[PDB]
Amino acid sequence: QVQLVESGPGLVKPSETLSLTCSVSGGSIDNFYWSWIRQPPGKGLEWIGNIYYGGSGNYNPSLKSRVTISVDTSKNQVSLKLRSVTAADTAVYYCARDSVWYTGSYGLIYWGPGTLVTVSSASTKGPSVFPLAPSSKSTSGGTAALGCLVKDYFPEPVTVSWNSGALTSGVHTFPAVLQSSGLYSLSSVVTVPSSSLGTQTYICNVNHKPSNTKVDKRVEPKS
Amino acid sequence: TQSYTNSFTRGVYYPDKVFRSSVLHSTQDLFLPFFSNVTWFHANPVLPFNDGVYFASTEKSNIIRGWIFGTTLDSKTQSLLIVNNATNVVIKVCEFQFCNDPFLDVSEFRVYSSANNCTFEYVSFKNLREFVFKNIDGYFKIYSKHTPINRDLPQGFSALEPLVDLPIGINITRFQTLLAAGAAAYYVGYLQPRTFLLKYNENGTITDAVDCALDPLSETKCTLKSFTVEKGIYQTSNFRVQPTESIVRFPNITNLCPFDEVFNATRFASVYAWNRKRISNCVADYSVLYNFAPFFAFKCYGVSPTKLNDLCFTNVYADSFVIRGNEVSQIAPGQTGNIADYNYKLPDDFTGCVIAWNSNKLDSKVGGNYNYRYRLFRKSNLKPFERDISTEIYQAGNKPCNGVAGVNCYFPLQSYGFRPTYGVGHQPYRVVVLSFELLHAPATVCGPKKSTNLVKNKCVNFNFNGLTGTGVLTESNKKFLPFQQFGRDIADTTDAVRDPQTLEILDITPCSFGGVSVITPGTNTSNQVAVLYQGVNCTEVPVAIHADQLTPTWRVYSTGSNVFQTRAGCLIGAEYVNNSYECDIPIGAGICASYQTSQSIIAYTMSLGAENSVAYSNNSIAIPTNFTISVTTEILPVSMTKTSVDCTMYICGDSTECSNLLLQYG
Amino acid sequence: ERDISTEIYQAGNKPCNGVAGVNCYFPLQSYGFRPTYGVGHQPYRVVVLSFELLHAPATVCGPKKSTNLVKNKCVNFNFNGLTGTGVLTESNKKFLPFQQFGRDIADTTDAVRDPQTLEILDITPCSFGGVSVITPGTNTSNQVAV
Amino acid sequence: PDPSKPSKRSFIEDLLFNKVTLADAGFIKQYGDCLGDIAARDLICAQKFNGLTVLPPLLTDEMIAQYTSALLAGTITSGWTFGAGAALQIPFAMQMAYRFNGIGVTQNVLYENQKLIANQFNSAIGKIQDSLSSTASALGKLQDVVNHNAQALNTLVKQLSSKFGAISSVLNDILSRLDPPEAEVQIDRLITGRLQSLQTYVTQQLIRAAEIRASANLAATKMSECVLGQSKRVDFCGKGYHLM
Amino acid sequence: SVVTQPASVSGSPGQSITISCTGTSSDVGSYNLVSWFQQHPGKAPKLMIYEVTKRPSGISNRFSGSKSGNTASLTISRLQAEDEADYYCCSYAGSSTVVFGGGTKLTVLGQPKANPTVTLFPPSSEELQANKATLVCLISDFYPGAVTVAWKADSSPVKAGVETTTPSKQSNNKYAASSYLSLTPEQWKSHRSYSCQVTHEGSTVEKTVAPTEC
Ligand SMILES: *[C@@H]1O[C@H](CO)[C@@H](O[C@@H]2O[C@H](CO)[C@@H](O)[C@H](O)[C@H]2NC(C)=O)[C@H](O)[C@H]1NC(C)=O
Ligand SMILES: *[C@@H]1O[C@H](CO)[C@@H](O)[C@H](O)[C@H]1NC(C)=O
Ligand SMILES: *[C@@H]1O[C@H](CO)[C@@H](O)[C@H](O)[C@H]1NC(C)=O
Ligand SMILES: *[C@@H]1O[C@H](CO)[C@@H](O)[C@H](O)[C@H]1NC(C)=O
Ligand SMILES: *[C@@H]1O[C@H](CO)[C@@H](O)[C@H](O)[C@H]1NC(C)=O
Ligand SMILES: *[C@@H]1O[C@H](CO)[C@@H](O)[C@H](O)[C@H]1NC(C)=O
Ligand SMILES: *[C@@H]1O[C@H](CO)[C@@H](O)[C@H](O)[C@H]1NC(C)=O
Ligand SMILES: *[C@@H]1O[C@H](CO)[C@@H](O)[C@H](O)[C@H]1NC(C)=O
Ligand SMILES: *[C@@H]1O[C@H](CO)[C@@H](O)[C@H](O)[C@H]1NC(C)=O
Ligand SMILES: *[C@@H]1O[C@H](CO)[C@@H](O)[C@H](O)[C@H]1NC(C)=O
Ligand SMILES: *[C@@H]1O[C@H](CO)[C@@H](O)[C@H](O)[C@H]1NC(C)=O
Repeated sequence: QVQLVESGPGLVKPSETLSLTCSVSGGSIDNFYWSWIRQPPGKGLEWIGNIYYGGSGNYNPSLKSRVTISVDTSKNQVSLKLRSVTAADTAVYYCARDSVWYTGSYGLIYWGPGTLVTVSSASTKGPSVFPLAPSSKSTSGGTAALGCLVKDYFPEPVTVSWNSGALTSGVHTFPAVLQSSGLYSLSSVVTVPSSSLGTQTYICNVNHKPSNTKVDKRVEPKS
Repeated sequence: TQSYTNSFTRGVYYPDKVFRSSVLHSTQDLFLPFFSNVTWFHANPVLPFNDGVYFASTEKSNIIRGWIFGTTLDSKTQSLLIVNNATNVVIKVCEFQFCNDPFLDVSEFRVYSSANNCTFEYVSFKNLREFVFKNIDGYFKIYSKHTPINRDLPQGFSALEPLVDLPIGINITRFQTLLAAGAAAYYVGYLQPRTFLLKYNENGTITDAVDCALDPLSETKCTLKSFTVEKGIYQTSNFRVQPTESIVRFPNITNLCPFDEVFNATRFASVYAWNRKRISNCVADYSVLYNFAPFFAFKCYGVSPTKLNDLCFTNVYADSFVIRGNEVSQIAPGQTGNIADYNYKLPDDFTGCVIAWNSNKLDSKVGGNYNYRYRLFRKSNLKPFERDISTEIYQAGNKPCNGVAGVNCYFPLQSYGFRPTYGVGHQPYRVVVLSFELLHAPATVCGPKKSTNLVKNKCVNFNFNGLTGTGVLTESNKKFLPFQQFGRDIADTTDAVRDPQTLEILDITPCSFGGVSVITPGTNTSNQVAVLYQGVNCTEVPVAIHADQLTPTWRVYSTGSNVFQTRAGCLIGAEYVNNSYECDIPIGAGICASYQTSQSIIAYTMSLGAENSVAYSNNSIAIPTNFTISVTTEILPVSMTKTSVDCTMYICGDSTECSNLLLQYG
Repeated sequence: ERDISTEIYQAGNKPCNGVAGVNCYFPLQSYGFRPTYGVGHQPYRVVVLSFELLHAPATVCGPKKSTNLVKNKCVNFNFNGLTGTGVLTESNKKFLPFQQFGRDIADTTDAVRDPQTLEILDITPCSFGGVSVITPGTNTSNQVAV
Repeated sequence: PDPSKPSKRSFIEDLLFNKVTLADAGFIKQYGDCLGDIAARDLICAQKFNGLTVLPPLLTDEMIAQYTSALLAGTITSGWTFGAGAALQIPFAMQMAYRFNGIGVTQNVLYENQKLIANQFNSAIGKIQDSLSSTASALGKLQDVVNHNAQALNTLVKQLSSKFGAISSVLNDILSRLDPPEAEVQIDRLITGRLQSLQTYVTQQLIRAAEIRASANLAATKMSECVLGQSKRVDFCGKGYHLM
Repeated sequence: SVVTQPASVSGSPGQSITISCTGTSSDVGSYNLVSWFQQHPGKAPKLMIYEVTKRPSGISNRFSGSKSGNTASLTISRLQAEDEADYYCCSYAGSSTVVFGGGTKLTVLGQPKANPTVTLFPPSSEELQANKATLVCLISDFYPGAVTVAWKADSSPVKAGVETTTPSKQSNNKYAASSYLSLTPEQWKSHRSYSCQVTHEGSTVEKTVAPTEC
């Protein structure tokens, strides 16, 4: 029933230190084994380490010279620190917990959604949100696909909701494209009845955590 | 109405019926702890009973009259009723049907509507009356004492002489007061299994007591067997963290062991060709063995039958055969005879069980059963657990037999008679011997025992395949080879185990413990003390307030009382001072303690003395111009007490049998 | 402890509600006790005698004629099975009515209560001491002192 | 003393400290130190887990160093006068002349050979330094004391693996394999055996403590007579005519 | 990675497949502590098997685990569409260490050919006010995930300013992609129309946009 949510910076320059915090909801630290795992994009899972409230801290031998994992019961969270960050550390990081029936370092049961961390010095840029308005002929068929182009942002990812998350049905957020400039661009498109174009307001909310950029863009038919 | 009060030192009763005078006696029993939390009631459901009850009431009019005891108090079970008129005291144990709020009608019986099957009946300034009720064994013991006072519970002392002991074996869990609009008030406390130090004066009267678990000072007093403590540091006891939960880990085995086909065989084998069956990969419930054969009891060597369900064995062997009554005693380690030498031999270090039962109905024929044979002649004795089914002709003399029976040439096997008219010693007996290989390899035969989950990094009572213990289980770096199952230490203590279900290695550590010393000035000076936990960091000092963290139930405040960290350990209750004085109470590693100015206990670094630089130069000399005659005193022991011991009188005082036995000791 | 309850035993998690069934058994089961059974399965009648031992006034005693009381002499006494040898004297110890004997530092019975006349008797070791022999050498004389 | 060092010991005192290795100093033992299960001190962990612990001495090594430093400073700057009453300063050459008078040699011998005597003393001190810094097996007696105590504790620990005639040397095995009444017999056998081992250890400790107390009384007498004064007793304060 | 898994495996709906996990004698051949995790794209791994054979509550009995020698096998019976994802095996490596496998991508033959759906978006008014032009060609719901994108200015091919994504499996086991054409406002207003063409399995679908007159 516990939920583990990771948080931390999304961009770390090389040779810096990367810090992540896993927050626990619906449960306490107690004596569980809290483990950190990571996965590079498009590659396999790699176990980083684990720790329990007793102390010590068991790390992957390939990384134990750099990894430090700690736990704070008063603040009820788990802390991961990785020194001498290089470009190979760009990966999605998860925290996991053992259960009462699978206690130990092997207890990888309750996983968090994960957090992507990228290693570079490239600047963080808030996205440009342009209203992708469907053509008049495209809306004449009864279905209007209207969207928002989230263009020229760095780094990944961005979260696009519709009407503060109220609109979820028909929303398709495509994977970002890597442009030649090194910036990212995606298009979040929602298909709606064309009858609601004149009565329902469609505002896309684009959220970019690395820059704390929240942009609300109202999409209206072409005029 | 429920208020709360301290019991002070009330509730001390004579623990036995032995006269003692001018002595300090240590007794462990159900006592009311000193300064406990008693409940004060004013004048209504039934209170619990727990292990005992201390009742008290200050009165001058005798309104409270009786008491009621039992569990449900609804005529479904026996209940105790105690009442008293102006002259007589009436005690009954009938199955009363009590009212919801019983009370003696100022007589009548409004207390109970019905009373059937009475199995016991007995008839016999303010005043503070105290009573203690406890229902140990099959006796209801009532102690009483009434004293004049000029106060809820005065801080004086008064023992409670025993009043009544009732042989009723009633189970009691609840109780209720009884009285005859009016008002009343009374105090109720609960007993606990405490250890007390009682002081019997010249007249045999208990005049004082010490509750050994109240605080460190009382623990010191009980350790010294004294009511006054001199200034110093006393190594009182040891603190130990208690286990929190129990863990059982057994192999996940489902098959039931095939003990039916051993005992329920149509025909057992001959003793010279005894059957052996291997039992493995199954759960063995020996309690059902009594249902298969009408044997009277086991004969187990190296183990007790009642414990057979709590153990795991690597393999079990069931050896079955038939002998006669005379030879049943030869199925045992260290025996000799025809059966032990030539037919079936048990090793001298045998660990197992023997089950022999009379089978005169099955193995006897009217004309004589000759199917069962035993080996009568052999060149040499059998090795343990060896079988010899050879039928070669035995050569008694020097003439070779050449496979022909004759003079000094006998057939090695001979048949039993086994006729139903024979005596008990000559009747057939079926014997099954269970040999236990014990637990060194992965156990395959285990008792019926549900296995729990695995708890790590906590003080738990573990049970791995019948290996029991208490400790902390941690993930281990030890590189066990696949055939190994546990690791031992210098003292042959199991230091690591292999979990039978998940084949991993767990290190076992003693939970936590250490020495506890009490630093105190004299009790003539103060009752204030400090506590030294020896050789512990000031973080492993047990802080949790429960009944599973300490052997000493007392807990000196680990935060408010100024803690300090010395190389000797953790010192609690002494304020460290940057000044340095002469050592008063040595704590260790250069740290001493004293009682100084309010006044409190202070810890400091001891002072070696005043520094004094000598004004040295190569042409300056100090010469005394005067002198002093000093007379110093030196005391030297020279001799000690010359003692003589009468060995016989000390060991065997007025006993001829004891003296004769003592003569044997050289 | 005795338990004559006949409530249905609940083996599993499902409450039985006073009805026998799966994981709901009747706690009591009857013996077979047929005359053709083996020795281990035949009925046996058992009587257990529990002795409360002697701390209070004894009420159950063996058949033993009691003699008179002799004081101020070295005698072999037997008070309610408590045997010993010593001198019995009238005692000033203030026994409370429930007490029956007094003990000493070595847990030796120092005083007893006469069961017939409820009086207190102090018990003392009769008389004893060390005996040394003063002698010159046997080469000198056979004369000794004690 | 050397003020540079944390513990204000002399050079020779540091050499002596490096020459003797204590088995257990009696200081704080962290729980994780024996919980780590990798430590090479398994002997001490086994001793501590079976109730055998070592208490620290009341006087720390720094306090002993201060005491020796005070005695040395008093001897150097005041001769034997500080052992009787107040320390009375006197030039060291004149004090050595007093000692020469005390061994029956006129003080003009000291005053006319002062540089030669100083050089001989310095060379002897240097040779003591070299002897201590070269031969590791110099402090035989102290190491023997430490080794005897450690060996006694280790033997006491190893005595726990003996059955003493019982079925097993482990109490838990006896309790698990036998019913209470039978198990009481085996537990009694183990209790008697372990109690006898403890009594043997305590008797040996009492005898060895008496021996050590005799040695300590001798050392105190030598401190009083050799250090706080000049001794006429032959071979009590070294071979030859004692000077200091 | 010490633990080795096959790179990929394929199967048809209905039949049972097996995913292997080969380790050494110190990680898989020593402990009964092998776990099998299923990870869908964009999702955290989900525990399917723990302790070699035990299934956590809520997992269908179609997944079974076994261990033999130094190889742990996960058997999936009655293959379905949603079972197509990544599968990893984690094993306790001793000394409080866990080692993950390389990962195996299951393939379900049951997915038929699907033609792509294409939507084309011209630059917005705000973007033209920003002196930029972007054409967005979103392609979705095609199987197999292999399409080719070509852009046209009027009728002429366009090679510059084209950014095409690789196919990505959708939640419905189909694939999606996006293409972006970067143009100046003058280029956008100068041409009569622009077109995006997507070719899948030899079939081409075209969309066209034109400037708006106001
Ligand atoms: C040496 O010391 C003694 C005392 O130890 C001195 O005697 C004292 O002298 C004062 C003053 O003359 C008197 O008030 C005391 O009563 C004397 N005490 C005794 C015990 O007699 C003595 O004067 C000192 N001598 C010198 C030369 O200083
Ligand atoms: C007795 O316990 C009650 C609560 O159980 C508490 O409020 C009260 O303070 C206690 N009495 C004393 C004297 O502490
Ligand atoms: C014992 O009782 C007598 C009776 O008068 C009394 O004088 C004496 O004080 C009592 N003993 C003690 C210790 O009080
Ligand atoms: C033992 O195994 C059975 C099935 O093999 C399983 O249902 C049960 O939960 C297991 N018991 C434990 C304690 O793991
Ligand atoms: C013994 O086995 C037979 C069948 O082989 C069966 O009929 C009989 O009831 C069994 N007896 C016992 C006591 O198990
Ligand atoms: C209390 O006992 C101490 C013993 O250390 C003694 O020095 C002191 O004088 C005593 N005080 C009184 C009032 O008896
Ligand atoms: C006591 O524990 C703390 C924290 O673990 C540590 O920093 C400190 O050094 C310890 N003290 C000693 C004397 O070991
Ligand atoms: C003792 O002195 C130290 C350092 O000067 C200081 O930190 C500490 O607070 C002092 N303690 C007391 C009780 O004066
Ligand atoms: C004598 O002492 C003084 C200082 O007390 C010192 O300067 C001088 O060097 C000493 N004499 C010699 C010869 O060194
Ligand atoms: C016991 O009592 C009976 C009658 O009550 C009496 O005849 C007899 O003498 C008594 N015995 C003794 C030893 O006093
Ligand atoms: C007898 O023995 C004593 C020993 O005390 C000795 O002094 C004496 O000379 C002996 N006398 C003879 C005659 O041997």
